[PDB]
Amino acid sequence: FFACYLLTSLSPRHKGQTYIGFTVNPRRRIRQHNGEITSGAWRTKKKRPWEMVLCIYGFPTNVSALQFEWAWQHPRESVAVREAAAAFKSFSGVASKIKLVYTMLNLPAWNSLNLTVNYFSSKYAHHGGKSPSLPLHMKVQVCAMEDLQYFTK
Ligand SMILES: [Ca+2]
Repeated sequence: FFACYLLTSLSPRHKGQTYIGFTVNPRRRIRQHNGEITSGAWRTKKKRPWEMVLCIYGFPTNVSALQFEWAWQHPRESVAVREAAAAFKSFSGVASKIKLVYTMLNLPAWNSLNLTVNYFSSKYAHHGGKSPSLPLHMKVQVCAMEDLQYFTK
């Protein structure tokens, strides 16, 4: 199981700030960012509580997921993403990070992969409706953390 994920902060001092990362265990990872586990969350610990908005999984290797993570975090450096990124009005906030990742899922670098977009709450799924449609073999679902965890094993 190799995933990239998106958080958003519910801290009033950082409200709406996002975090993008790579993980093999989303439940462990959100617990780390929120301090329920005391590892893995230097700096992000200060912006609690975080919500995990979504993750994308199905990458065939850790390396394939890490290539996607790096481009999502650095769309202006990525060869694959930069032309699409040159047309974006904003890179800030959940709405922009989701529009960007749906754009990425349509690029040749990733659009042949058998990927799933997992929203952890219906709260965020409408952003996908305002983003470019995904390649038709990809899956979009709303699945809470407690249910997806069994599929990560
Ligand atoms: Ca690692």
